[PDB]
Order: sequence, then C-alpha cells, then structure tokens
Amino acid sequence: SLKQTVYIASPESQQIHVWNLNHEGALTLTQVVDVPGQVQPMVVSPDKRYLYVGVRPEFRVLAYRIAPDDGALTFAAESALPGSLTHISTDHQGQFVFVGSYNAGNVSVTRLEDGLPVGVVDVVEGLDGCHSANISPDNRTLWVPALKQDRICLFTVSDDGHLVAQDPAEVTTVEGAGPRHMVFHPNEQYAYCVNELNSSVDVWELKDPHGNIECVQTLDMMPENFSDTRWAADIHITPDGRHLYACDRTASLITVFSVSEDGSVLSKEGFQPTETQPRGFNVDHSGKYLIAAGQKSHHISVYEIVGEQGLLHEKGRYAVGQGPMWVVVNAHE
Repeated sequence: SLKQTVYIASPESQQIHVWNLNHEGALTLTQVVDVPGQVQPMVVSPDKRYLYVGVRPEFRVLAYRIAPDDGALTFAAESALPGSLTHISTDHQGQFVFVGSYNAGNVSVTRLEDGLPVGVVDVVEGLDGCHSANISPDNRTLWVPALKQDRICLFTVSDDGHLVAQDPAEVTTVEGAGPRHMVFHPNEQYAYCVNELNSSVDVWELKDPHGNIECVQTLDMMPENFSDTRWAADIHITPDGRHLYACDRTASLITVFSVSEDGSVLSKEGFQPTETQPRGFNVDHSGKYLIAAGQKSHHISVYEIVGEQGLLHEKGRYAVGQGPMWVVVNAHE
C-alpha cells in the first residue's frame, strides 16, 4: 500500500521535520533532524535513496540517506558550493545536482557518483538573482529563472554535465515580474512559472505550432481587490495535471488554479488563507493533500484537495521548526 513521507525545512532552528502521511491526510512525527546549518532547499533523488539539501552560512549540498521503510534521514555526504543554495534539483537520471544561487547570481552543476555529491562540474555566472534550475521533461534543457533579469535562461545539459547556452539563450517576462519558481505539466507540453515581484503566473508552451517556446498566457494570481506588496513564492501542480497552486507571502494565501485538459489554459478558482507568510508548500503524490508552511507561523497546515475546482479544505495543523520554508513529499511502496 502507498506510504508517503513529508519533509519540512526549518532553517532558523536548523531542523528538518520528517512526517508520515496516511490516506486520511493525518501526519505523525517520525523524526526531527538537527542539521549542521540553516537548511533551505531540498529535493529527493530520482531513485529515492537520498535527500539533497542546501545549507548556510557554510554553503554546501548535504546528502542524507533515506530509509526505505519510514523515510528516516542519516547524514551521508557533503559537498561545497560557491554560493548560497537558493534552489536545488537533479536531472532525471540522478547523475547531477543543479543549484541556483540568488546572491552569487549563477547556476552550477555538481556531479553525483552513486548518489553522492563529489564536486562542481560547471558553473554559469551573470545570471543575476538566479532563483531555480529546472531540467526539462526530456532531460536535455535546463530552465533557469533569473529573477533580477526578468528572464528564464535555457541551457543544453551535455552528457558530462556542462551547460551550453541554447538559442534563443532565454525567454523574457514582464518588466519587473521576477521569475522565481516553475514546474512542468505531466504531459510535458507546458511549463508554469510564478513571478515573485508582481505575483503572476506565466504559461509557457515548450514548442508551439512554429517550433518556439512561447508564453501563451499570463494571470494575476492575487484576488482582484488585492493591492499590497506582491511577494509570490512557490508553485506546484498535482500529478494528474488538473490543479495548479501558487502562494504569496504578503497575503498569506494559496491561489487555486484549474488547468484545461490540454494544459494550455489556467483558470483562477479561488484563494485559501494559510500559514502566515507561506514561502514553501507542496502536494502529495496522490494529488489529494496540500501541505503548506508558514515562515512566520512556524507551523504547517494540511489541506485536502476537493472536487473539480480543487479548492482546499483544512484537515490539520502541526508545529515544526522556526521559519519553515520548504516542503517535499516522497512516496514509497
């Protein structure tokens, strides 16, 4: 039967909370990890053997072995990075770990040898405010949002992990939009990017009728009457590709979007008040539950995704560490 583990990063208290998620959406605390640093971004390896996380003030990628039974974590390795690890991810084969650094303004590739990080293979500078690195469905193109430059850079990922700027070298957003995080639709035809500075979501078609990457839709994710400081953060889509969510740190809301059948058109369904100042959240592998953290509430809330509209229904509230801001869910048989 399906078993899932929810991981929460709380940098301020340097902790990682490990929860078991049952079919009713209830969580039970499995473990509290004391990380030797302020842990922020996290990602599970494709083979699910490891959890890679980034820490500061000593910039490093930390690899934790994931117990296949209860998902418990144990330190396995560490590898130094040139700058702050704002975002972290891997390619589909689990051969490389990609790291976007906001402060250093770059993206780097770290070689993974049998799941463990052994150093930086390549780095691309000049990407002011790089906020994430996301490999495409075919595992060949890395989409790298540069928040300060209002663009998403595109690089071909060679076999030995080197990044080669494609042409076009990138796609552009609205002036002052601030592209931050993004995800791809399960059908591999579209990508959705959340823009931090103007709290909007862009729908990107990977290859339109003319063979180009085009932004085919742009929506304001905020309530129509909202007119405060826009501070968008995270974005996620359910496994079935029917529901897409995004959060804003100022309004402390999760915007619910419904997705058209082909995935090209988004529709704003409603908003869910959530944990104070939500920087990170995620959905489970069944597409039935949504877990959101409050950077200023030091708690996470679990919601059930209901019906076609996919609106959220609060089920529980749990205490975590200080300043939680990242959530990931690992599923195992």
